[PDB]
Amino acid sequence: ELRREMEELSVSHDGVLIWKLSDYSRKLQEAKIRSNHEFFSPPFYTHRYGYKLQVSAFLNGNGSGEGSHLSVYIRVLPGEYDSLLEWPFSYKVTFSIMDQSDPSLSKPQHITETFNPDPNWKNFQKPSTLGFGYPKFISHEEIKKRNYVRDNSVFIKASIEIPQ
Amino acid sequence: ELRREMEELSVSHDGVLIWKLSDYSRKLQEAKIRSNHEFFSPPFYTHRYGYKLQVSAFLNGNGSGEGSHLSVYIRVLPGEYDSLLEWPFSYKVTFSIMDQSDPSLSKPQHITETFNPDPNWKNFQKPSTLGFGYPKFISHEEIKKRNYVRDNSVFIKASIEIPQ
Amino acid sequence: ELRREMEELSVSHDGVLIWKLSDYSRKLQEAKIRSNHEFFSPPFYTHRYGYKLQVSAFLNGNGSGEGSHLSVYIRVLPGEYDSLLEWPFSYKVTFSIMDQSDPSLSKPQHITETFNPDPNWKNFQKPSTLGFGYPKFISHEEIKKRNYVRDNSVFIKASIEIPQ
Repeated sequence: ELRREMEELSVSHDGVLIWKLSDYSRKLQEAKIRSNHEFFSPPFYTHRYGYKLQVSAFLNGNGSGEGSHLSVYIRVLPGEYDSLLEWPFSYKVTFSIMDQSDPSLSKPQHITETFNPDPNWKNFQKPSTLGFGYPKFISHEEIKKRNYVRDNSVFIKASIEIPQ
Repeated sequence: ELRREMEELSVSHDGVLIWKLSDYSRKLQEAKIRSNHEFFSPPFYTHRYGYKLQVSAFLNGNGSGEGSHLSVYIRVLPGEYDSLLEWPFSYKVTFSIMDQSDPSLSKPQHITETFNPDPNWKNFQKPSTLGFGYPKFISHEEIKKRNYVRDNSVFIKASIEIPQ
Repeated sequence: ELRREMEELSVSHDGVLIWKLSDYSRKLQEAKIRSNHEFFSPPFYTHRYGYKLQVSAFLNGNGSGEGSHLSVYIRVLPGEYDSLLEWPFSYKVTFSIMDQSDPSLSKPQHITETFNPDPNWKNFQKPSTLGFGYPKFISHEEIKKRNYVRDNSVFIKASIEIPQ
């Protein structure tokens, strides 16, 4: 299956995944209709034979962010190499929404959060489903400022700290 | 035909290929019927524009391992960049069958062999195929111990030492 | 689109792209009929979420190389991450045509040029399309010497200097 081996060559470079959401305005409008409308990133591996992770977003917010914020979560997926890895998952995760301006002409102001995975979080235990994240990661009023939206797309970056 | 350029994106990370054989028990029973039943790994490159190598296994053994051992071999394949490389192939190769237990929760005991390629080995000369390996790499009695089989799959790792 | 996501997994290793042109003699003969016959490399990214570049060649030459030289150019393509990058593009580019002989049995003599991108070059500005290069990169008389052609193929290498 060429789709299935498509997914196995999805690996983060130095632990970094950048998820591009294009056609933001059309996707936001759909999210504002659907009460729990969640977009999912392509699966990515932390390192080559490591953990399979996936990022998701609620363009019109989840929980306390509903109607006011973009909510961002990450979750562990069942991976082909899980029985070789340490459990529970515990690498520190950092979320960013990118300020899309030229780093030479200004200093971009990315919005960033970082957490250390909770050892009791069910999803961070060895897969055999609720992801961890930020319901109020960035508000609709803030994402309209600077260049968090540009050419009608947004960039979510997830970066995992690998001890190497 | 996207499969062939799927193959050109198969590269080892730092010289390392991990080959997952799933559904071990059904594959073993087929191997116990067919006298020389050989499974082949996906091709992988040593480094980015390097040598194309391939691992193979006889789940019910080859030669002196027939009926008692898993036999593991590696071979050089014709690669798209061969005329740029040094010949014969000579990087040291290390085979492992992985003990699939949690490295924090225990200390996995992987079984490992390593060889230095023989310069007279016909397959290690420049291609336009007998692979080199171990007929008695691990016995049927040993693979049933610890976690060399887990969730009905086994992991063969091939590691190539790149001088860089 | 599996062809479109084929392209997003095309990245240079340490900034390096090697473009193999096989069936050189048939392609050259076509080039000698078509006055401005240009072959294009697969797109490649400088680094993981970096600039999308593309190499091209005129097997029977372009401009002052027409009829006598292989001409080589590079150009910036619209990339999925452009608004995250510095503009104009400015990493130094190095072109090579590889002498395809064994580096242990001989010392290969690759032909090499290198330039620093001109800040006023229209193609090196942020895309919303003329590439920069060498019309007389290597002459038909020189490419017939040593092993610049071997097994009826040639290797063009482009290497980008990434500051990291």
